[PDB]
Amino acid sequence: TSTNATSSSCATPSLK
Amino acid sequence: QVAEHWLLQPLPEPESRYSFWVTIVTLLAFAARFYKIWYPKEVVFDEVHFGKFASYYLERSYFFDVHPPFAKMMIAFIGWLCGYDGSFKFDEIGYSYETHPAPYIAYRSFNAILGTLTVPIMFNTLKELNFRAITCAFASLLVAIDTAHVTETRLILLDAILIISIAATMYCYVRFYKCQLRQPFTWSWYIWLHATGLSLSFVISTKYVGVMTYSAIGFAAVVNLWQLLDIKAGLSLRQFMRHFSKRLNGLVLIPFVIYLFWFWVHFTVLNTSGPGDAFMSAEFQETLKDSPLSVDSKTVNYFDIITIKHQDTDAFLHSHLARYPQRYEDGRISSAGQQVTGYTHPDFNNQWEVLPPHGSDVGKGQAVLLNQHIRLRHVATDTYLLAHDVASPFYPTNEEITTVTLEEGDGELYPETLFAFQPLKKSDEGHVLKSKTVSFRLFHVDTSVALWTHNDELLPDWGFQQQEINGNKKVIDPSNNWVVDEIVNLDEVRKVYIPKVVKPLPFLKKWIETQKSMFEHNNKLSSEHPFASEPYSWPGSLSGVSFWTNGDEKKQIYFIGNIIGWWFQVISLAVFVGIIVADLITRHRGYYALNKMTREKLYGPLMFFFVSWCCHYFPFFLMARQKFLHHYLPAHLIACLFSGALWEVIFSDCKSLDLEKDEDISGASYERNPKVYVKPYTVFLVCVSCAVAWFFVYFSPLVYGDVSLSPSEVVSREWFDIELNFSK
Amino acid sequence: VAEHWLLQPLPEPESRYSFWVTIVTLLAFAARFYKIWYPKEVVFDEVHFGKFASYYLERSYFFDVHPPFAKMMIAFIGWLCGYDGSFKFDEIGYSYETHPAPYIAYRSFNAILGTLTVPIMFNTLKELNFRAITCAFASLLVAIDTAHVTETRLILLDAILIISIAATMYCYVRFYKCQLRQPFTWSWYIWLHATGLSLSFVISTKYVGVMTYSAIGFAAVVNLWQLLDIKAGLSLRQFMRHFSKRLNGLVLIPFVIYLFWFWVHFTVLNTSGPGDAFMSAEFQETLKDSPLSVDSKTVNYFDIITIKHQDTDAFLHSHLARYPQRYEDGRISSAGQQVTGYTHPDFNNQWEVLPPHGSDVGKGQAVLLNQHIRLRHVATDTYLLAHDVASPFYPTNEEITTVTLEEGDGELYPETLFAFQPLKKSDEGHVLKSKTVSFRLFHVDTSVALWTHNDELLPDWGFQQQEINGNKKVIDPSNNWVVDEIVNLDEVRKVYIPKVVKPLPFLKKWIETQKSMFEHNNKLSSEHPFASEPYSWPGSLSGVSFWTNGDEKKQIYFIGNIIGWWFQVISLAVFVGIIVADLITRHRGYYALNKMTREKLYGPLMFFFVSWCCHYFPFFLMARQKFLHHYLPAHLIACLFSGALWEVIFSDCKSLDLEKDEDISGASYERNPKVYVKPYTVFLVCVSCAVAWFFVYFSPLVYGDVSLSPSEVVSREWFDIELNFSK
Repeated sequence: TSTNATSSSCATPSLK
Repeated sequence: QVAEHWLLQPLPEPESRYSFWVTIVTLLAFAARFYKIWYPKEVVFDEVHFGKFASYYLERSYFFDVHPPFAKMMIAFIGWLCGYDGSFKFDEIGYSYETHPAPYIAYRSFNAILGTLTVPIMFNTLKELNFRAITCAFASLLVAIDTAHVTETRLILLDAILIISIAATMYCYVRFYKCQLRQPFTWSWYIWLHATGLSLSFVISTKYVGVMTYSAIGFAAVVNLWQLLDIKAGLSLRQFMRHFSKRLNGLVLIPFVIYLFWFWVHFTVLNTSGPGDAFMSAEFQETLKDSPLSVDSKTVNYFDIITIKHQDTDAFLHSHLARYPQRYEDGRISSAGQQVTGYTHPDFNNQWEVLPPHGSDVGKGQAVLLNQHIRLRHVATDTYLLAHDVASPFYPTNEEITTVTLEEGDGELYPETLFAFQPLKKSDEGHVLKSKTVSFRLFHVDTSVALWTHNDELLPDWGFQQQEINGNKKVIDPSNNWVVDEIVNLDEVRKVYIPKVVKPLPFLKKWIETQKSMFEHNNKLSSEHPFASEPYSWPGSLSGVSFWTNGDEKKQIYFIGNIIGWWFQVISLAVFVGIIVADLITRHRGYYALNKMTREKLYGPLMFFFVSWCCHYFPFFLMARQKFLHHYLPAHLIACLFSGALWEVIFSDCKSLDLEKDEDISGASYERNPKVYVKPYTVFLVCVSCAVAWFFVYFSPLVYGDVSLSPSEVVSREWFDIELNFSK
Repeated sequence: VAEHWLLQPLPEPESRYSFWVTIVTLLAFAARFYKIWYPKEVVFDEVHFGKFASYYLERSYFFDVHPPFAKMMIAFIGWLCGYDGSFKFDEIGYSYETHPAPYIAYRSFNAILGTLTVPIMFNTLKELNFRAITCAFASLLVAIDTAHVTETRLILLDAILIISIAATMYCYVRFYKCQLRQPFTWSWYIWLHATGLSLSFVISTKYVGVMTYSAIGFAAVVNLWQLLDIKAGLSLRQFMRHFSKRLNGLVLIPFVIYLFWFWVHFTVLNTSGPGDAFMSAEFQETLKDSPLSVDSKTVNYFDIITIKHQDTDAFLHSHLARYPQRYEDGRISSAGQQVTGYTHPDFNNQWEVLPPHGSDVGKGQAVLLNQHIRLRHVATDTYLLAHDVASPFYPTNEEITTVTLEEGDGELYPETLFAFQPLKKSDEGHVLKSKTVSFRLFHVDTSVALWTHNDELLPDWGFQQQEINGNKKVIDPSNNWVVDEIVNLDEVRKVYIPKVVKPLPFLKKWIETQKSMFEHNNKLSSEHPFASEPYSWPGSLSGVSFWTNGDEKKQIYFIGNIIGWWFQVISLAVFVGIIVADLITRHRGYYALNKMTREKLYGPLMFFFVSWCCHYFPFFLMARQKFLHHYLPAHLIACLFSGALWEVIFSDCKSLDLEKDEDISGASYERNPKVYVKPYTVFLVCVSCAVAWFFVYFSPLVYGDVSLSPSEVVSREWFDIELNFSK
């Protein structure tokens, strides 16, 4: 699958 | 007192000029935030969190996040006003609000209102600091059309509530300070003191970074208490202690009670067991009722007759004596096997018996565990569920789901009858399966597919317009989720529910426990987000954050500051430090370059904003959690105020009347109304405003995500560690 | 600042100072030289600094994170003893009897420096016009501190650091008194350059010496600020003369002396050694071959090589197994041949280095860094390839595979082009050598570097081997590889081959080593059991195990004199209370304190308080590993401070008139405030007896020379002090 740049546009963590 | 003569002046312009400019900049701020507010029709960035925390409020389930409850309760309150039930969970970025109608336009509109209302508060802060109407307009414009402030304040984020509460705190404190200079202990003095405290409470009740706003106002309040302690202020120690005790009450004690009030509301609303339980003690969990789903949840045993329901379409796993057509409409060959379909009404053809694998020692009344091999027997046709290497009616890549006779399924086709209730999380493997509470994928063991269904297209007349059931090769897809709805053959002993007896606890004990857990989890949580940024990069806006991407349309939302604007802000800060150092050096040489009124502007409002900016910037060099550009966002509101102010001060007649005499000496003559060079000042502000507006328009496709950019247009916007999607 | 106080004659005859300095120096000598031959084994960081002394004597290049001066001083004692550097100090507990290093001479050198610190501290307070008993007491707090004693009797850098800090404080006080009396005298120049010299030794020992530069720099700026005032009566030309001379004496000359120690270091260390792995190939070309053996074999075209990852020790490996047509997340692979990281040497680790198609480059020509190459896997007869297919675990990184010779000589030729990319741009075009030259295995077409990790292993289809992928973050230090072996090496190339030493300019050599020093120092973020945070240091709440003998149940434990340390914490708190009370009372028009008491408080005491702040608070901003010994510079200043503070408390501090500010020009004030010597001496004796009692009680753990019963061990365990043999 095409690599793609940047990232998956993630959220930030919420504890465990 | 600090800037007493400057701040007690009448306004430099008629009120009609202020009313004109505040209206224009508020209309620009409104237009920038409400532009295409319905799009993207998808969950963006941290909408995955705050949206969820809201819903959980509507369902009354107990959660736990590292942030105080106030801003999440304000978001949930908009949902409550819309009659939203909390059904939609915002689980991932890109989830369609069209599938499950969450009042996302109302949530985004609430934030867009708060972001818009920040602008006139900023304007009125400088108006009350006696700056010109154009200066107030310009400083507020730098926030009205900043790309980062716009992007954040149109999405379902906490930062709209934070930023307006910080702006309100600065404004209320300036109003309080003017009342303090005119006449202390007036009714207006009490109103503005308690309004500063109330706004400070909303800041810390939104995010713990709000301690920086307490530090900024606390420093200014201590500096003013220090001036009131001076003898040359004729303040009898009793009058000083009256100032101290009233400020302690208004700025610390009352805000702390309001902070505790939001936790009291939070624990009163969240009275049912939920995803937060794992973070709390058993004694805290004893204060929570059982979830409505857990009350009706029954352990699923082998030889239980169950109904299996799809989470997204509400359809039951269903089968009947009708058969797949020997060829589908596209000419592919089916098995001509028995149909398995999704049916939205409860009937006898929804009934499946859970059987153990052949040759297992597992008897009647033993619990089914997640990820164990099972067989499903359709009760009405006496056939085993089967999946095989035959393509499904609508999806050529997915498998047809059928049923086989008991004799054939106990013979050669035995492997093709093996399913598992695969858990959504690997942590949940080997847990007991329960009705209504445990979601799973119905996983086929041999071909490694998950059972799936959809409601965008229904089977033709030969499939009775029922939903297709197929074997999806994308096993991890959240649309492959099922639940056991009912256990039809449940024994009378297993029917009896014993309600948990809710045990009460001391609000303060409940609050202390939750607060310790909040600080412990905030200090831990170690990861490396492909978007974390260090404090040194923020004033330059050298990197940003991807908020959303659509692969098919090549569209994206990217969080970044208005580089031209943030850089004006920086260059200012440097010029002001240069002015203060030059004033200090020249005075130490007996050379008094600056007029008294220019110094009252520099060491009063400009120093207040400079120290307030320092409080919102430098403490981040002493922290170590994950830090993302949003914080320079609060400090940027403050530094925009500062920039407008310092540049107005510069374009003024700053010269002392006599360079050999200190105009600060009592009885010295000084110019009370320094002339502003309005013509060159207005041209300068228009040039900077046009450059900031040009940048905002140039980046508007990345603020709104509403325009597809060609790869060359994407690459033309890579200005620094700015990595954008679709540059290739 | 404190002009009238510091220009007074000494409060006592010189014979009293000479008596007390002699007594406290003899106590310091006795405490450091007690059983200096014991243990007859390598202790704690003697494993590092003894080893570095050996490498200086052998002239073998090493690389460490600390400047060279203090290690060269240790090595210089070995050189004076005729020691050859044979003993390596490899582990704690190694006997000095089997391989005789001059360990008694090294320990004695540190014990001399630790002893000489005490009279410098004494004379610092003497020059600040404090009484002889005050000077004695402050110096006694360092003479019989358990941490200062333990560190200054072992082969450690801290003896050289602490004496250089003490000398810096003393020289600056002497300079400041010369500045108050008569600036630009010969004595003023001597003390200015002596302060600079001592500051140079501080930063040339450890980078924490920047805190001593900050302390002296602050005091020098405060005094330059007073000289800039129009009331000082100086012309701008006279001020600029002060500025330029202080800049020269406190910055420029110390920086030249700092560079001089690196020049000596590179002149002494002229042979290849364990430091080579931290430096560029261009730096390594400045080093002679060791008189021993070097495996730095030149890699030639058509050599068969093994390529090893630096962080995971895995070899670049390939075999006939193929990537699955889809990964577990549903992404499509090439279904190409697998390239993996394998930790064991085998035939599938063998790659032939081939030149690009159509190159005139023949067998036996050296491969140069950053030249295009191809890698042929010897076992499968396939070319290494990277392409725009995502890797198994990292969607942003490229899958690394192999292609047939026919396809790789056809359309896929660009995708078979790699380079041994140097870590430094200065090293481009140098000859590639096995074991010594680190590189990134860079793919030319897609601009990725080959990378591997060991936190997650490939599933059963990849045999639980490490993933090899094309990392887009090319500059990442985890992308580093080395050629480990040349499998097809000719018999002539196996025997030793000489090396033409190439010269490098000193400043280039120094800049490279300095960058490597800061980069490696910032990477010291592992967890260590004895690591401690700045908040625990002033309380001495935890310590460090330095040595243990299991058979004799004996141990050395590094901890502060807790009675002495708290007494200093109380002293710091009392002073802050006094300053806050003075500021509040003055703001009310109440002038409680005499002018001379204020000159002591806002002069020497404030100078030591700010100097302590400079050696303590910056550690809260440091995210690297930290340890209790980092507080010894601050404790040293806190000893001077506490002695001085309690003399002030036991002085007649009262103003003559509580309604009049004695700081106003022409106000009458008491010039010679009476010290209440009797109660002050009783107080100092009581505190000295308590500190001495603690030192005696902990002496078995300072010296390691007495076996303690488990109940006696447990009786010394309090707070987070964990001792060996408590069971």
